[PDB]
Amino acid sequence: KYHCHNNNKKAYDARQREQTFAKKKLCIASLICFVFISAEIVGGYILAVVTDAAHLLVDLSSFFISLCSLWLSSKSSTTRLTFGWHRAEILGALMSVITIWLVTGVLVYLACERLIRPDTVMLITSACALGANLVLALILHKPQTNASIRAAFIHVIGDLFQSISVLISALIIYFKPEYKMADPICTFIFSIFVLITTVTVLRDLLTVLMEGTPRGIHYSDVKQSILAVDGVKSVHSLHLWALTMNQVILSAHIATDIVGESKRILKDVTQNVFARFPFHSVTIQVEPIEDQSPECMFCY
Amino acid sequence: KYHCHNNNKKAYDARQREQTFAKKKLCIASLICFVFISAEIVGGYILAVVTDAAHLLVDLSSFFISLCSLWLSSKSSTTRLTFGWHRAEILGALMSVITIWLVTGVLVYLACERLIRPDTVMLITSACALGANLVLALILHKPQTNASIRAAFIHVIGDLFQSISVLISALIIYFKPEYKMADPICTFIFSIFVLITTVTVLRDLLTVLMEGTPRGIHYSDVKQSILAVDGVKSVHSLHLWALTMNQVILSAHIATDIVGESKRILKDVTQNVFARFPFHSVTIQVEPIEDQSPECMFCY
Ligand SMILES: [Zn+2]
Ligand SMILES: [Zn+2]
Ligand SMILES: [Zn+2]
Ligand SMILES: [Zn+2]
Repeated sequence: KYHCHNNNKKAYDARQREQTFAKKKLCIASLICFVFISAEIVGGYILAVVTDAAHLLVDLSSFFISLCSLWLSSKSSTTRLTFGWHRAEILGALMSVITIWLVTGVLVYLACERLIRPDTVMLITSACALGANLVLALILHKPQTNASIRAAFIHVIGDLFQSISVLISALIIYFKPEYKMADPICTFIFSIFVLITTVTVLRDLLTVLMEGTPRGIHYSDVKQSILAVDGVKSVHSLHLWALTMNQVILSAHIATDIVGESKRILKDVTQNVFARFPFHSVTIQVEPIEDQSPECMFCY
Repeated sequence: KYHCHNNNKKAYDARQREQTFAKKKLCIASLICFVFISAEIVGGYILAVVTDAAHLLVDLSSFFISLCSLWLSSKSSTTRLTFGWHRAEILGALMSVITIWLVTGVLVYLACERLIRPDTVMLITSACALGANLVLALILHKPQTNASIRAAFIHVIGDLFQSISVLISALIIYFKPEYKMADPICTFIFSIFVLITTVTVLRDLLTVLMEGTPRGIHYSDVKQSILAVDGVKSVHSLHLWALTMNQVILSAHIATDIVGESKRILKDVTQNVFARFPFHSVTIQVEPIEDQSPECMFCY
């Protein structure tokens, strides 16, 4: 009694732990961020206007989309969306990365306008921003890393460079009142670095959305595993795609010389395929060797 | 010699015509839009009209992403991205819809600021904007509509309402100099309508990106078609998802009572499945009746 669902539990329990573990850190980070929100209010009474609220507001806002997607991803499979809502944490994480591009562009425009209209508080604001951001970096931070932690961490550590830039600009100005042109150019030399560290995340997250082969698995390795069976002769129209970052699905065709005894081949191939990676699901068809064609364009 | 690729040509030639036909209209629209761009330059020599023509700038830009995606979608399938770049026109169209939300939000901010700082050229600018936009509506505008024409059309016809709002505001002010508060509120009553007509596009385009069942096909109808075969007994873990708007893929399990004679079942089921809809591809496994289990967390 070899049911085809026997090996699917390996990728079921591993996923369950990841979403519970991920929900633990964001809730801790959200509360820690909320504590530092009240610090600005306390300082407002005792100067009063500080721009740290804008940076901290989007950070807390970016920590509610990910919790919402993780809360939403637990829904049951339906007639529509047959695979389930398990891809909702890719779209949820993509919106977080988009915020970094939009936020940076706004600050570039404000820094650019300093040229046409040139003009202790700077030091204290930079210290608070560089303190809160650095703390959350450590709090946030074999199977590949979660698609949501890999986005929230980039958001927190991406904006740490902006706090570095203002500290350098304020320190130079406070010691040298002249050469005020360094402040507008200080942001430009550091605004690019935020746009560079978010490139390896966009590429690793965009190929999933167009059902490309995910990192950690190889097309050539999987093809060799199937061919180890004696019965199989050739594989065509192989298909690998990742439903999420650490869940993969397989689909293929298999050609065998013997028209009969096809029941035995399915048990051996499915067992051999699962002995290399925990697959979310696998669907393997069997075609007799007579039905193969030499020069089909779809076959290649 | 019933090759499994025989019926895949039905959904191959139909797709080929759609991308060639779609590339014909955008090129015509881009040139027509370019002609009206030169009208702004001609009027510049002979008055606060560049701002009116700023709307036409993003429209031409929005018509280059779609042509780029259609140019890019023709690339060959590779080891990575096994299915191909055929989903690049969903991501390309999604970015066009996002532009509508960002552009509208900017115009709301400028219209909102009129309250704090109240303050023939309006008529001529509105006439030109309402003329060019209306012409492109007709130029742009059974298988479902293309995912790129359904986005470019919404962009052109979405911003026609903004040109309507300025015409109403200018006409009322020109006749009644007083009651200047109608101009700031004129945009608000018409900025919402742009955000409403773009909702049925976002939903119909987002469920494709999370591999949901596309419009035009039904889960219950497909399940009944398979069961018409005498051999098949039960189907579990059915899976439908749309690679693009008018291309669908099928994957299922089939349980049969007779352990032998499985070669005949595959030919009948595949022929019967293709006689309801032109599928991009189909992969059907066969499982013996013994391997079925009374209950599972995956079968249901
Ligand atoms: Zn099964
Ligand atoms: Zn073929
Ligand atoms: Zn085949
Ligand atoms: Zn089962």
